Amino acid sequence: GDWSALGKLLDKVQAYSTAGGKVWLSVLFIFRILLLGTAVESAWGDEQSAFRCNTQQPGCENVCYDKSFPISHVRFWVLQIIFVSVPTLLYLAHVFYVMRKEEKLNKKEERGGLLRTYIISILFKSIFEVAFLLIQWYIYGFSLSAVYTCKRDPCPHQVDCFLSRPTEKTIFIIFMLVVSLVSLALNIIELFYVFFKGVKD
Amino acid sequence: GDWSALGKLLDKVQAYSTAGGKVWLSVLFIFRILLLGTAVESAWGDEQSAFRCNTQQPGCENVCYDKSFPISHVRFWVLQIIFVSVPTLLYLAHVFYVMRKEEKLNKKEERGGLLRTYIISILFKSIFEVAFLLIQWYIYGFSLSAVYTCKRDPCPHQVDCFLSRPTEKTIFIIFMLVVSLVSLALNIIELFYVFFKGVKD
Amino acid sequence: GDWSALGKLLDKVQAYSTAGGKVWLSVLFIFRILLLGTAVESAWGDEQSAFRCNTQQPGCENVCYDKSFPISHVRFWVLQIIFVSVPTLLYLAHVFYVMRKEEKLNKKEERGGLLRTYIISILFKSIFEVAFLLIQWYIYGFSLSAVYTCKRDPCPHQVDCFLSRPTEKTIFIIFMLVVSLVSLALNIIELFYVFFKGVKD
Amino acid sequence: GDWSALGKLLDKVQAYSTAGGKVWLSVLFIFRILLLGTAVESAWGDEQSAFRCNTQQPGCENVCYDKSFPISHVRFWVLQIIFVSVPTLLYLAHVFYVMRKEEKLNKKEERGGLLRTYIISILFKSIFEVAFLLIQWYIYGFSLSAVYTCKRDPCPHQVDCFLSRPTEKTIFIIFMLVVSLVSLALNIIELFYVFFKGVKD
Amino acid sequence: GDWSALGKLLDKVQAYSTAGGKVWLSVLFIFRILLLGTAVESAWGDEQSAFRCNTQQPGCENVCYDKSFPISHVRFWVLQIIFVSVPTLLYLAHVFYVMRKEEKLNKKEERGGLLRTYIISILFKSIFEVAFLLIQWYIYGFSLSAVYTCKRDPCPHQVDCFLSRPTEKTIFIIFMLVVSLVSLALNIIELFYVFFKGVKD
Amino acid sequence: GDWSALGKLLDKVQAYSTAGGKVWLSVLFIFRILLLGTAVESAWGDEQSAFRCNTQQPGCENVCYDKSFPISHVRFWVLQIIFVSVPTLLYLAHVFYVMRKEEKLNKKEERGGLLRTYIISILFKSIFEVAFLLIQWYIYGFSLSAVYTCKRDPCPHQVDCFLSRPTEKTIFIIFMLVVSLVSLALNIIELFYVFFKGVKD
Ligand SMILES: CC(C)CCC[C@@H](C)[C@H]1CC[C@H]2[C@@H]3CC=C4C[C@@H](OC(=O)CCC(=O)O)CC[C@]4(C)[C@H]3CC[C@]12C
Ligand SMILES: CC(C)CCC[C@@H](C)[C@H]1CC[C@H]2[C@@H]3CC=C4C[C@@H](OC(=O)CCC(=O)O)CC[C@]4(C)[C@H]3CC[C@]12C
Ligand SMILES: CC(C)CCC[C@@H](C)[C@H]1CC[C@H]2[C@@H]3CC=C4C[C@@H](OC(=O)CCC(=O)O)CC[C@]4(C)[C@H]3CC[C@]12C
Ligand SMILES: CC(C)CCC[C@@H](C)[C@H]1CC[C@H]2[C@@H]3CC=C4C[C@@H](OC(=O)CCC(=O)O)CC[C@]4(C)[C@H]3CC[C@]12C
Ligand SMILES: CC(C)CCC[C@@H](C)[C@H]1CC[C@H]2[C@@H]3CC=C4C[C@@H](OC(=O)CCC(=O)O)CC[C@]4(C)[C@H]3CC[C@]12C
Ligand SMILES: CCCCCCCCCCCCCC
Ligand SMILES: CCCCCCCCCCCCCC
Ligand SMILES: CCCCCCCCCCCCCC
Ligand SMILES: CCCCCCCCCCCCCC
Ligand SMILES: CCCCCCCCCCCCCC
Ligand SMILES: CCCCCCCCCCCCCC
Repeated sequence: GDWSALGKLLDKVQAYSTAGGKVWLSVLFIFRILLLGTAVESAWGDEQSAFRCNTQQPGCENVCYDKSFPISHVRFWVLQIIFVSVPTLLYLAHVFYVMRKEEKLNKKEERGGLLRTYIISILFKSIFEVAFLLIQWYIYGFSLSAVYTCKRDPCPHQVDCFLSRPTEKTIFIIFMLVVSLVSLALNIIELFYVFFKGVKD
Repeated sequence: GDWSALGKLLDKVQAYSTAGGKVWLSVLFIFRILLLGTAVESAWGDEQSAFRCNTQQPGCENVCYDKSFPISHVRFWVLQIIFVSVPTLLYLAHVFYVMRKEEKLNKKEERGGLLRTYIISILFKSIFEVAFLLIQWYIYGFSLSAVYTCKRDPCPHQVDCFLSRPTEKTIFIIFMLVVSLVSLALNIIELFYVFFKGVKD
Repeated sequence: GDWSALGKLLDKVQAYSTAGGKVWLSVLFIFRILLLGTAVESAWGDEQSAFRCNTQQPGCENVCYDKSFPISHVRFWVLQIIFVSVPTLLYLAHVFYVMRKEEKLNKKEERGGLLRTYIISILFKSIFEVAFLLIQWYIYGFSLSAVYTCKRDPCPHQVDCFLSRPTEKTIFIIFMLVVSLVSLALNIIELFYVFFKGVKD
Repeated sequence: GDWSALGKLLDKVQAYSTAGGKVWLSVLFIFRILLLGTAVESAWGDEQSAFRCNTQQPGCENVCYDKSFPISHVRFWVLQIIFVSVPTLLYLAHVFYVMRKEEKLNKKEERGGLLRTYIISILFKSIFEVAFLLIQWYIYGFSLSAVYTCKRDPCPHQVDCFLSRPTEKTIFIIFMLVVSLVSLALNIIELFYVFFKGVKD
Repeated sequence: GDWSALGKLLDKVQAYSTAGGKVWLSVLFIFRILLLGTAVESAWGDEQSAFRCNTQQPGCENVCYDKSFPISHVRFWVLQIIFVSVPTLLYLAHVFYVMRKEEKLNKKEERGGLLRTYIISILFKSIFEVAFLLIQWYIYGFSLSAVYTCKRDPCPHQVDCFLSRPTEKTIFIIFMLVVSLVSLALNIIELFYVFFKGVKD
Repeated sequence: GDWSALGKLLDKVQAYSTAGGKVWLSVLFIFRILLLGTAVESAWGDEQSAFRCNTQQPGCENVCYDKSFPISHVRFWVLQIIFVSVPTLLYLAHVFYVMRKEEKLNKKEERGGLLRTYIISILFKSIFEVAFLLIQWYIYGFSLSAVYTCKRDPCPHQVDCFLSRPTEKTIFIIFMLVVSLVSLALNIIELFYVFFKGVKD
């Protein structure tokens, strides 16, 4: 039995968090990863192979697909989740090393230090979430249409192209938007709780 | 040997459940996941590649497939199982944190609190199951036909399209319906048992 | 070292079984799963992609393949093995919970109960095996021919279609039949042994 | 530290084996599995997709491929290795249960039994190896030619077909033959050793 | 519980490193591997299958693709990360063996040795990073264009070819460049810290 | 904590090896396996599917590809590494069994034996490496050209065929050659060290 120090680490990491935030946020993270890995990823498999355009011009399909989709939704979401997750990993590593140093100090010699970093990490999580949402809104919006109009060389004049599985992708896009909004709300709630408990001194 | 606290956690989680519900429900969950992962998923692999329509119009197959299948059955079932499973995970996390707090209290100082949450979780499981069943009934029904009639642009007039493996998919749809009904019945039985043991005080 | 309770569980599960049945049945289960997972599954990979028919009618291949194979052999066998395996898992869970309850009783306070369930589980294993064998015999038989005659709309008149790897699939079908028969015989032997030891009182 | 009983089990399993047989046979088994899993399996991937025949007759390629290859070499070898391996697993299970029973006896109450089964297992290993070698020799031989002549309906007269990667497959076939011969020789040596140590009493 | 010597090893490995370098560099390594494995690798899947050229000359596409891409970006990055990682593994092995030898010495008999190797390893990490960046700049630059002009035999005169997913690949190239620059900066900072603490004696 | 006997085994295995050989050779093995598994294997995926020839003769591509590549480079390298690795596994097994026997002897009864086998194993490692290098030099050389000339039936006269990714494969071939040479040099150094320490007695 060697799982005790893990309990101590967990307790020290979540010193300033609310009772409900732990459960809700962790389960949301698990839900996010499972949804992205099982169902979402497979629906984008034939994103380019099933993409078709009405033309005989060689090379037009390539450029029209590139123009329609500068970056895939799934890879964008992977980047988003990695960026939202990195700060917590940094905080965990910092806490681990601090605990080791404190053990050294208090063995050989028989607020603000960690609160500030925690606040910064939460702020950066929220900032990254908002930035990714804004970028997605600017680039794509939150829906996909069946027919796309392409006006890029070497295609002559304008051509019509047809997407793959637009409705299913729209449904999943809405799901991901809802998940992101919930996560942002929870993080904002945590920030307000910490600041409102700090005011009373 | 460090598996004792796991036994305590398991005992405290299942305080209010019946003797048979544990076994039947857990085995049903295992059966559900195995069936979805091994046999069901592979049968839908060529759902769009083997989909064909009788026409020379470019883009008609894409739109007709999109209209026929707004969302795949397998991904719908994955969403259903995740939604049905989340509440139990939330309850487990809550119980774990409560047990840690109680250990702190009863070490340093040498009904209704948890019953309500358990009842709420069971109710939400049943609610999600019923909602998913109703949505599936409204959208698809519980069978698939070999020939589909498509009347969507840019297809001219109406066209005929042909599905892949309709009979096998019908069989698996019936299987999944039966499994869902059994799960709903077991949850309702658990609710009735708890309420009937609460009446006698 | 924390593997003792596992030994106790194993001993209590196999109280009423014969000496040889354990080894033979467990090794048969391992053989079944390995054979199904390694060699059998790969041979059915191109079951529909390599299926061909002599015709120019669009949609005829889809319907003819659907008629020829209402359900794939591999998925049928997966269903069979899952159904044959579930009762033992149920019995194991029941025994585990009973043992925990008995430990509680005999710690705090310092035939027929389990025999009946064991008999029922063995009976249901045999029943499922026989039912699956009968269904397979009725639907397919125990061989596959190279040429198939199709008389389904929209195909005009009758058409000829050609299967993929008929001889190899026939060989594997015979193998699976032999395995199923051996398993059924072993289960029947166990039933006879228990009933013949119960007669002498 | 709970690895002691494993050492006892290993010692009791290999009571009657020679000093060198252990190492050589175990390393040969590891070599066999690695070779089959890493290099051999990938070389047969496009066995049917790259198979081609000179004809316009629909369905001729299917039947000609089926006639040329009643069963794939890789799946045949998988069956061979499973059959050669099962007896040792049976013997291990028997020894495990016997050891548990003996522990019970010698705790509560503070040659020929196992030798015969070991001899039978070794004999069956050798028998299966020889049978598989004979079957392979009768069906295929130990080489593959680039051009195959097909005289099966519905192909008219005779047609020429061309295999994929014949030389590489020939090389691997020779490798597998050598491995099988070495294994058979080692098993025969073990049999002779046991019988020659039994003669002196 | 047998995780203590691992703690000692970790402490002795990071004797001369700064407090922040540990966390930042380790998290950067994890980020690098995750990004390369999840999102980046899949975007290059159809790098050659979707590559197209405007010509009827057989063999022109092969040679034009070979000329355009002497080596794939993903495999280049895999080589880069392996080369950047090997020195730390060498240092860890050296430290492990030195610790074992010191344990022998100090049990049986009841700066510069390791600092130099650490400095050399850090220097080589930075050197490899810079070399790979320079090679990539010389060969490809840091962007990809949609249209490529090919003037290689047997293609007649010059031909136009079209890439797959140029914009997404450009985005990921920029990401990887930023990551490499950050890693180089951190290593240089570590070198300066060690040399500036060595000056004061 | 049960990792002590592993330390003893490691110490006894490396009794006669030099201080640096351990680290360098082990890291080289890890580098070899990682390089072969991650980057090299994927570059040969479309070795036959992207192989093309200028002709209308059916069957010519098959025979020309077979003649050009009697065996794939990746599978050749897998065979090489397995052959180079087997002797060390044999030596480890022998040492393990010898240690068990010595424990028996020295518990119940409260150079040349192993040196010779170690020398033989090292010699065989070097021999296999040299043999594989010579075979590769004789068959292929150490580069690949873009255009191949084929003069095999049923192709008429001579035909031109075009390879896939020749430059990248050439680069990786050079890398593997360098790795093999380094490994051979290290093994020769170990042999010279042991023989030069044996001369002084
Ligand atoms: C082993 C390596 C290569 C990958 C797996 C390690 C990390 C990437 C994992 C381990 C624990 C995970 C965390 C577990 C749960 C949370 C929930 C959530 O964070 C919080 O709940 C913070 C507030 C709180 O916990 O009280 C956001 C994701 C996060 C940080 C996870 C992010 C990813 C983490 C750091
Ligand atoms: C490790 C993480 C990333 C994924 C795996 C963890 C959970 C998703 C698993 C662990 C235990 C599972 C549960 C085990 C068994 C049950 C049976 C069933 O629930 C009940 O039986 C509730 C009533 C009772 O147990 O008495 C419904 C599924 C559920 C909750 C499972 C849902 C999924 C759970 C929570
Ligand atoms: C971890 C979960 C998600 C999947 C793996 C757990 C079960 C599906 C496994 C564990 C042990 C297995 C059993 C091990 C061996 C047997 C042999 C055989 O049953 C018997 O031999 C019963 C009679 C006897 O054992 O004496 C039939 C399969 C069965 C029950 C297996 C069925 C599948 C079981 C229950
Ligand atoms: C099990 C084998 C087959 C593969 C996995 C083992 C190694 C390849 C791993 C184990 C730990 C890893 C290291 C963990 C973290 C670091 C962070 C970073 O190095 C440092 O931070 C050095 C400075 C410091 O740690 O203070 C660069 C990658 C590196 C060395 C990693 C490189 C890859 C390592 C050596
Ligand atoms: C678990 C099984 C199925 C596969 C994995 C086990 C073996 C194939 C591994 C375990 C340790 C490995 C060895 C670890 C390191 C070395 C380095 C190198 O050998 C030496 O360094 C010998 C000289 C020395 O170590 O001092 C060549 C590869 C070799 C023997 C490896 C070959 C493959 C080995 C034997
Ligand atoms: C008993 C719990 C079962 C969990 C099922 C997990 C399925 C595997 C999904 C792996 C891909 C998603 C994570 C990247
Ligand atoms: C001994 C028990 C064997 C269990 C077989 C499991 C097969 C692997 C299936 C993995 C996919 C389904 C879960 C997502
Ligand atoms: C040392 C034993 C090796 C076992 C080989 C297992 C091969 C992996 C097969 C996985 C698929 C079959 C189970 C679903
Ligand atoms: C350190 C040892 C590495 C072992 C490499 C194993 C490669 C994985 C091969 C898995 C397929 C073959 C077994 C079925
Ligand atoms: C709970 C943490 C989940 C981690 C997700 C990892 C996904 C698997 C990615 C594997 C490929 C990248 C490493 C090579
Ligand atoms: C933390 C270390 C990560 C190691 C990455 C390994 C990637 C998986 C590669 C597996 C194929 C190569 C071995 C056969």
